[PDB]
Formats: sequence, C-alpha cells, structure tokens
Amino acid sequence: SYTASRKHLYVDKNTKVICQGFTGKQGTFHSQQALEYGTNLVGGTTPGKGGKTHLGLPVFNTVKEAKEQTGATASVIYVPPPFAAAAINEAIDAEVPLVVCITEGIPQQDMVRVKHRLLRQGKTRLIGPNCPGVINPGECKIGIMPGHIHKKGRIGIVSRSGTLTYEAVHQTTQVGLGQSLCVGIGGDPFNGTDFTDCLEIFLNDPATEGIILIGEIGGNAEENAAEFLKQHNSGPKSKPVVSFIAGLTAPPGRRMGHAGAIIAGGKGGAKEKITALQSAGVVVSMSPAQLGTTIYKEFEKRK
Amino acid sequence: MNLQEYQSKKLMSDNGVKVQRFFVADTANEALEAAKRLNAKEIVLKAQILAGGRGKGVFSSGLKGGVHLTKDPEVVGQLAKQMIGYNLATKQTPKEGVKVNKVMVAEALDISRETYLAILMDRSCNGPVLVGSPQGGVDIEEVAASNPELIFKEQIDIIEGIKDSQAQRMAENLGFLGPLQNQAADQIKKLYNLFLKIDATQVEVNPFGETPEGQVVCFDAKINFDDNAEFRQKDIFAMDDKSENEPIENEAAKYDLKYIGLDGNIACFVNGAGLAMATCDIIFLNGGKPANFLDLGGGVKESQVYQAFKLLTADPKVEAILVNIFGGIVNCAIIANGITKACRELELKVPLVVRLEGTNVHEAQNILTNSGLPITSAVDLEDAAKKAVASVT
Ligand SMILES: CC(C)(COP(=O)(O)OP(=O)(O)OC[C@H]1O[C@@H](n2cnc3c(N)ncnc32)[C@H](O)[C@@H]1OP(=O)(O)O)[C@@H](O)C(=O)NCCC(=O)NCCS
Repeated sequence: SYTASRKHLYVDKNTKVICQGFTGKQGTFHSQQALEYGTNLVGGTTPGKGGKTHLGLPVFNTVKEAKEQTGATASVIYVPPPFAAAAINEAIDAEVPLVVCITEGIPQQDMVRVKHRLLRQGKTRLIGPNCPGVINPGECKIGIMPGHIHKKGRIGIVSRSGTLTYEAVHQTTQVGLGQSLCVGIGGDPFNGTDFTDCLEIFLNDPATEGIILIGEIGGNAEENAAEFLKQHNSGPKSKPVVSFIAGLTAPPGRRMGHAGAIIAGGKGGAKEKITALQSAGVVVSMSPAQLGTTIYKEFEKRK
Repeated sequence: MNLQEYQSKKLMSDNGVKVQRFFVADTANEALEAAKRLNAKEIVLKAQILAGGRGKGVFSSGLKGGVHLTKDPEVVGQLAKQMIGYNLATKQTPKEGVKVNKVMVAEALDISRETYLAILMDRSCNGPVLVGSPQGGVDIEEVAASNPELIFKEQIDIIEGIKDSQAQRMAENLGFLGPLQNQAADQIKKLYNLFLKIDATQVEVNPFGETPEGQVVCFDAKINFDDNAEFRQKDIFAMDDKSENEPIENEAAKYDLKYIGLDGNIACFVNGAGLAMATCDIIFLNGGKPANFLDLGGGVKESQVYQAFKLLTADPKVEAILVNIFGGIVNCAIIANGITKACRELELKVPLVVRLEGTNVHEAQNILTNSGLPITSAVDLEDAAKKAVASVT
C-alpha cells in the first residue's frame, strides 16, 4: 500500500538528499541554500551531465546511480514542466524513499499517469508537485521555504499554500511554540500527499503537540481531513487542531492562481470545508493573522 | 482559454466526433456560398461570440436574434450582411455588445433525444471519469439536486484506456437504444480520446443526443483546457479568443501575472495564490471590497512589481493598494526600491499599505520612510487590511 510510505515524510538530520535538475538555475541556487542550512545534500542528477562535479558535489546521469553512490534517501526535483513527470517516475523507479517535486506547471494528465504508478507501490513517498516542500527545523530542509523564520518546537504544519505556511510558521515562532515538522503539499489538484497523510504522522509524533492545517478552495482534501480527524483524533490523547481556509470570497469558475484552487459545479467551496473541519473539532481561525494566537490558546488549554 | 463555437466543433469533428456540418464565413457572400455548399434541407446561421444568449440578442444593425433558421441560402447571405461588422448585445454581454467578425453556417438538425455527457479528471478517484445523464438540455448541477439517481458515473483507468463495456454501459444509461446505443458508445470513445489528446480538463457535451433520422450527434459542447499543457498544445492555445476578456486581465496575461478583476476599490498584489485569497478574505472581513486578485508567484521579481502597479492604474476604481509580500529570496529592500520606483515613474498617488516580511526589513522600512510617498508600513496581515480599508471610502 502507498500509505506505508507516509513515514518517509518526516525528514531529520540523517536524511541525505540528491537534486534532480541539479545543474539548472533554480536547482543550483536552492542547492546552495540547502548546504547553507545544513541539509545533507550529497549530489544531484542531470541527464547527459554525469561524471561532473557541481558545488563540489558529484553529478550523475541517473537517479539510480546517484542513489547507489551516495546512499541518498530523498530527492528534490527542479526539472522543467515538460520533463518533470518523467523525473518523478525515474525517482519512483529507483525506489527513492522521499521525493519532493517543486516544479510548477506539470500537465494534469501527466500527474494522473504519475499517480497511477505511485499508488501501486509503497517504497516511494511523493510530495508535490507545485509545492514548497518539507522542513524539520534545525535538522533538515528540503524545498523553497525560508529556514530562518523557523524554530524547532511543538506545532506540526501542513498546507496547500506556501506563502500561508510562512505566515503560520512566523506566528508560531513569535508566540514561542515553534514547529516540529512543516509540510507543504502544494497547490496542484493531483499530488502525492494530502492532509490525512501528514495528520497521520503528526498524530503519531510525540514531538507534535498541536496541528495547524491550512487549506483553500477546490477539491475535497479538507473534507477528507475532517473525516480522518473524527476517527483518529478523538481521545484519550487527542491533539488540538487549528485551521485556516482561504478563498471565502473567491469567485466561482476561476482558477485562483493554484491549478487546484477552483470552485466548479458548486463543489470546492470554502464554507463547506470550514463547516466540516469545525464538526471534526477543529478550531477554524477566521483570520489568517491569528493562527499563532489561536493555537496558543488551545495549547495552553491542554493544562 | 476561450474557443468560439466553430473552433471547438472543428476540433471535435477533426477527431471523429459527430457534429453539425458547418462552414465559417468572414463576409456576407462567403456565408451565401457556404450555405449553397452545405446541401442541407435547413440551414442555421449563428453569430460567433463567446457570451451566451445569442438567440435573443440584438445587433447594432437593428437585426433581432443571433441565431436564425432558413431553407434559403440567399436569406443566409442577407442576414449575415446584417450581422458581420456589427456588435451583438445579449443578456450576457455589456450593453455595448460584442463585435461579430465571423458567423457559422451550419446544417440545422432536429433533436429527438437529449442527454448530458461530460468527461473530466476525478480529483478524488485520480483519473478520467465519464459523467452522464438521460436528462439533457439542462444545467447538470440542478439534475444532481433534484434527481441524483439520474447521474451516472464511469471511472476510467488512464493506462488501461476506456473500455467498450464502459462506453456501452454509459450509452445505455443515457437512454440510447439499439444501433443508436452502439453509435453513442463509439462517440463516447471518440470523445474520451479527444479529451486526452487536447489536454482538456473537461469536455462537456450538452445536449448529446440523436436526430429523427437516427444519428447520434454532439449538438453543443464546452471544452475547458489545462493551462499547464500549453507548451504541447500550441495550435489550440493560438486560437484563444481574448476579445471578450477584461482588458486588464489580457495585459496581465502578457506579463504572466495572474489577474482577476473584481468589484472593489482596494487593489492588492501579493506573492502566492493562497496568501492573495486570504488577503481578499481578510479585507472583506474588515469591511472592505478588494478591487482584484493578483498573484505574482513565490519568486517575486522587481519587474513583476512594476508591471503589477502598471496594471492597477488601468482600474479607475482603485483608491488604495495593499502590498503584502512574504517569501522569495529577493530581499525586502529591493522590493521597496522597486515600489518607490514604480510610484514615481507611473505617476501614482493612491495611498499604499505595505507589509514586507523577509530580510533587510529595517532597510526596506527606511527606503519606504524617506521616499516621501503616502506609504504606510503595517506589521501584520490584519493590520494591513484594516489600514487599507481605513484609507478608502
Ligand atoms: C522547475 C523550475 C524551478 C525549473 O526552472 P529553472 O531552474 O529556471 O530551469 P533550468 O532550465 O535553468 O534548469 C533545469 C535543469 O533540469 C535539467 N533536466 C531536464 N530534464 C531532467 C531530468 N529528467 N532529470 C534531471 N534533470 C533534468 C535540465 O537539463 C536543466 O539543466 P541544465 O541547464 O544544466 O541542462 C521551474 O520550471 C518552476 O517550476 N518554477 C516555479 C516553482 C514554483 O512555483 N514552485 C512552487 C513552490 S510553492
């Protein structure tokens, strides 16, 4: 089952990362930043560029060779949209435990084909595409997020929005709570990881004492998350969950930036998602600027 | 993406999908000759605009109705002369109307049975799904409300492709009988293959039915395209009709900026789609009306800031601008510099509420401070929304 790979979401200081699209513009820049943060970046791949060094690290022609020569456990993808799906598939083929795809603009049909392969294996866990990534503050950072607003703490954060994540992170750092694990699942309609995948990890994680779930219009991932919380976050040691759902004022039939952020056929509305979550015991913050103070109220109320 | 009726139907007919035989004319005489070439017992003349309600619309020539029926090719030419070059005003257009450059000259077909058929990607079931109903010629959303038992679904495996059993079963559920059921099942397969070939997010045929002469025909259809697949759908995206779009939305498309014009007076550009949605939300929650939705993407460049300001000037409703930028490794002082630069060079005097979170904030606050411009620096998103609302009437 693909649900078996959920544990691979939790990066730590032992995580070793390779970069697909290593020699590219953004692949190079964020690889440099990864090395700054302390992320165990051990090399990368670019087809036809193997046998070279880049940023003092080995470059490989294939993921399999990169994995075998470095013992990498995670891959991050900065491959352009026409070839990014093939990059994900190669990563799945090489059975890389964790794959984070940053690429925005992958055809939805491409990702449907990718998910077909993904759901029929259990070795590889995929985050994204069109996602910021994942960070274990002070231990491992894979993706785009700024690692200096972070602070190792007690709140697990999962979001369909990268910039809203930064709001939730900054606020939880401000109130001194900090973050245990932060996961951006991206704004594409077809991805490798949803809310329940992360909630599973958050609930089982001793370091996580509270949860911030950030959603928006489109799809039914928020509704699925609420159902999961009713069944799995109901005593005797249930963790507080605070949420914010963007797009209360969003017009119907328009793709609000994100490919998956759209209200079509009366489905995907933000108000229904708010209602479903509240019924699951989630404290939904009316304001995006109050996520930190809200989760603080719940956290200190845990006596 | 927006396709005219003749563009989408040409796309369907080229891929084996049965539609009305038709021509497209640029002039009255072209419409006349097109009518002759059809060899049809009855002809239908349709003005080509994107908005609906063409049947009860009015031209600036005085002609009532953008859809007419006749057995006479010469009448087609006469009526086309009263259409082409003029504006067509419907209940879904501005009162000024929309300029009609082309008309469709098609074979008019009688409709015995009307069904609904749609193909789209199921976000929940991860793959293509057939959505059908024997109740056609109606907004399918209402059918789901009143009669959910009449909505039939077929989950398709993307690797396996559409099965003959699936196509046949849907055709039966749509109400088609005998040879008409086989003809419908085949068309469904052709519609599915078209759906994949053109990278559509949805292909909706309504009505999907049959003529008295016993032929299954897609009478009317709507096709929505996946923007992410433009690089491999160049011919299709080149056919894009932007004449009925918001002019500001069109200029924004040039600079790859996601702009959606709204009803308010508080403009705002924000890096990130979620943050922009949240910004519009919190502006409303504090008693304001957002003038627009504007996403610049996480990686916010200085040139994007300039173009955004350039866009927001074309909106006369804008009384204030809320700038909220969090993220993107272009420091805040550079952003602030580009802000002041755009303000002076674009002759802008509406008040700004600016929230910048990142590196070099103190320097950014300085660049904003000594700019001598009406710029207020907020501390958080709620603070920014409140100060923006307070800046307007
Ligand atoms: C993925 C993305 C970052 C790439 O942009 P880019 O870095 O400017 O692209 P480049 O062309 O410079 O580099 C890509 C590299 O990948 C390489 N590449 C291509 N196919 C590859 C494959 N299958 N495997 C590995 N590398 C591959 C290319 O060869 C190129 O390297 P080269 O120039 O050394 O030959 C960009 O398309 C994108 O999606 N940006 C937006 C990201 C975003 O919004 N994320 C949301 C986070 S909230």
